[PDB]
Amino acid sequence: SLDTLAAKLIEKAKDLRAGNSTTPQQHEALVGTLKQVQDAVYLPRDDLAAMQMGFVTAAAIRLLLHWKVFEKIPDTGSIRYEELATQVGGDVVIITRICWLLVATGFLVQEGSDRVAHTARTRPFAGVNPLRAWWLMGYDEYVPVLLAMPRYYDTYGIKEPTGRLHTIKAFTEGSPELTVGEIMSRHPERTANMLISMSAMASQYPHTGFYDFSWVAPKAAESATRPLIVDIGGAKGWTLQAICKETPEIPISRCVLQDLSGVIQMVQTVGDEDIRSAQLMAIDFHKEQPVQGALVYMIRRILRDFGDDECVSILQHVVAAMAPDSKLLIADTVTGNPPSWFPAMLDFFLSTIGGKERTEEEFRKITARAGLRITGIHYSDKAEFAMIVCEKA
Amino acid sequence: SLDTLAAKLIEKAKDLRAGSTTPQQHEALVGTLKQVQDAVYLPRDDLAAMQMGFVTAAAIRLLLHWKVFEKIPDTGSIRYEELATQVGGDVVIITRICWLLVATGFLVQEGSDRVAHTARTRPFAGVNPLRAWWLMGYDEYVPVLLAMPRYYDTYGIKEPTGRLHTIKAFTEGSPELTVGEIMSRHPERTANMLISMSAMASQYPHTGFYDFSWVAPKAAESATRPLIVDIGGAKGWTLQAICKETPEIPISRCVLQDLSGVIQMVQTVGDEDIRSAQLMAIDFHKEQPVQGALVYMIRRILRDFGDDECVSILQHVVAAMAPDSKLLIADTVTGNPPSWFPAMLDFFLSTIGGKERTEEEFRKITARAGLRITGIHYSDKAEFAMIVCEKA
Ligand SMILES: C[S@@+](CC[C@H](N)C(=O)[O-])C[C@H]1O[C@@H](n2cnc3c(N)ncnc32)[C@H](O)[C@@H]1O
Ligand SMILES: C[S@@+](CC[C@H](N)C(=O)[O-])C[C@H]1O[C@@H](n2cnc3c(N)ncnc32)[C@H](O)[C@@H]1O
Repeated sequence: SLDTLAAKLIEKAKDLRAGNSTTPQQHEALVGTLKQVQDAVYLPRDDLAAMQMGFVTAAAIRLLLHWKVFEKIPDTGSIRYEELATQVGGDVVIITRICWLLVATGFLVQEGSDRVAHTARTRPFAGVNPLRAWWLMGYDEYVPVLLAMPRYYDTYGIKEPTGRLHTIKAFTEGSPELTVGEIMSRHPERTANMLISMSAMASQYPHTGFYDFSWVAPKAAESATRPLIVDIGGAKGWTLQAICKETPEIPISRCVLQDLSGVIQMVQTVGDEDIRSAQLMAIDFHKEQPVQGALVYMIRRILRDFGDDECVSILQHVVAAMAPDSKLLIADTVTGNPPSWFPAMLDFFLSTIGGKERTEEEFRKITARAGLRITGIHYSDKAEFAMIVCEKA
Repeated sequence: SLDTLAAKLIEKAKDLRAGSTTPQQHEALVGTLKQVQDAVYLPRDDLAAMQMGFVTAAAIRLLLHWKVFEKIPDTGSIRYEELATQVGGDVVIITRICWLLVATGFLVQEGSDRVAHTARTRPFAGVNPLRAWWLMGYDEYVPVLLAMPRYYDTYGIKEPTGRLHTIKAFTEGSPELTVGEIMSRHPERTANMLISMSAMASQYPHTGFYDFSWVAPKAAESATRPLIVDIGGAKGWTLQAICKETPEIPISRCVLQDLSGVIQMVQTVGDEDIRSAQLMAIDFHKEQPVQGALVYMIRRILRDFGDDECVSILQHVVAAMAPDSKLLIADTVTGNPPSWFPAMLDFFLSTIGGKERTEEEFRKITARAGLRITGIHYSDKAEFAMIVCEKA
């Protein structure tokens, strides 16, 4: 209500005078209560106007980034508009009008009528960092594709995009006959910025803590030879390291990391003690799975990137290598019907590259098509992220 | 302050509990909540809200384009499978797009397989001003916003003040045209534009702030003198509103002037009332062909152009005025820095060479035009005013 929102502002205001640090959960509770009050108070005209304002605040921020203006505003204190325009080489009038939009939305602050200053909301834009990179990637790489969607579906029909080719991203870029990865290989700077961002937001999903891997330990003791955990597309090998430190009875010596040759070379050179002690193979999981009869094959946050047929083909390669008692673990979102907002928004983005978040029923369909049977689903506490346990059917 | 904002919410909550609340009170409550948002949001909240806004916008645009909102009933619900069959599309992608709006509170899902409107999506289920206003921003401005960086790299970091080579014309690919001309050349974009001019009365009221009844007397001094010339009047909504408030002003004595393509469209879209006015194609950059009218009204025109172009537009009208003629500017008037809603539009308007102005900025322009301001009548519900002028 309006009253509980005021109560949380009073608590915040108090904790700030006392120098106590707000907690993350406290911050979300306050943002949540605000959104509930706005939902209750805003009329449709208010929602639509706020949506339009979001467009121009984003465009203002994009233009000031392009002009390198956030770098020139000091961390603290104020800079004169005239001084800012001189350092940019631009007309003070248009630079002032753009800042005025951000002043009226509380992104910037004016200290007189001629000086402007940062807030906590704009300091991330004043230098290189993962959040700025993520912001720019989503704006430059995603918003144009969002605008092209009606045109895209006019062209291909109102159909779920499921291929790796003729994606909406590639269609927007003008090369529908290339994959997104081939497009990005033609674009070093955009790929560089994407690494910084794609790496940061991976750490928002948990690797362990909601699924017990320790049942692998008995087999590690009955047999000296059987490979234990094969991580398919596991990147730097951090998942395997965590699993084996959570359960030291699982020798990382007997686990396998599979990725692309360029990523396996980085694991060997500047990788740490134990990941380097594990078998590292450069593979293409679209076409092959060399390790035969391992106890566990793991596919974490990968199937979301592909359509059903591509997932079934990936799964069928793994099933061909599985022994009768092998498990195939899929770590991914099992979205609800209907889905919560974060997975719903990820699913929307994924439609630009041919992927999707899948419901439980959709996961049963693709696993059944691969000759698998889901025996369990173990949920994390984070946005329906689960461990899906499968066996040969 | 957080503590002063809390006090605002507490007193507005008391007001609601005691019962109605006026438009000003709504606006003020929304305004306070936006102050709360500013005071409370951190970068990751700003990022999330940015992404959500673009994704929701895109999902709305697709469902509009596919005619989905029109097929969801005003009340009740409809199965995804019925929706899909009726639009001739794949049930899975349509479900996925609706699910996004279900998750963000725009649509509601019933059971496992049915979808329903909320008050947030009924505006998109048919033709109305609010929807037209939203479509104007999304179809006619958002792609242009994405062109601003390249545009300023093409022409320099300078305020865009010309009526040609606007960011909009730059994006449109028509360097030889004004924005008004670009709009006037496609029937659907023109029809949407006209309908949007009825929207956002809370910002751009058509009546309630200026009294026209002084005209009714003079209406008797002549059977043919034009009473109100509506310069760039779109489809005459403001003329119809004025002539309802003051029934002594006959609409037949008023002139609706706009671009050739716009005024022709008024012939098919307008009702018998406005079609009984004097419709007239003009180009107000070059001319005011009706000399000696009683009132020249310039409503939400100057906002669309830079200072020099405004002065030049005004000078053509001054030339046409009789000594007893009045020139009326109806438009937004904000402070500095601009308020929330005018600040949004000032940024939008830079793509077409215009801007939001203070009262002082308008006085400078009317002065350069050879006009004297005899009065400024502000609305008590919106930063909007009628500036009454005569020849100096
Ligand atoms: C979404 S990323 C990260 C997935 C990882 N399991 C995790 O927990 O984050 C998917 C990984 O798959 C790898 N990959 C992409 N294509 C591959 C292929 N054809 N064969 C093997 N690995 C591939 C990439 O190098 C990337 O590290
Ligand atoms: C912001 S709209 C205002 C419409 C209407 N006066 C109102 O306030 O609702 C600007 C109007 O000016 C018209 N316009 C633009 N350039 C024009 C020109 N050169 N000559 C005549 N009308 C023009 C547009 O077609 C549009 O109808």
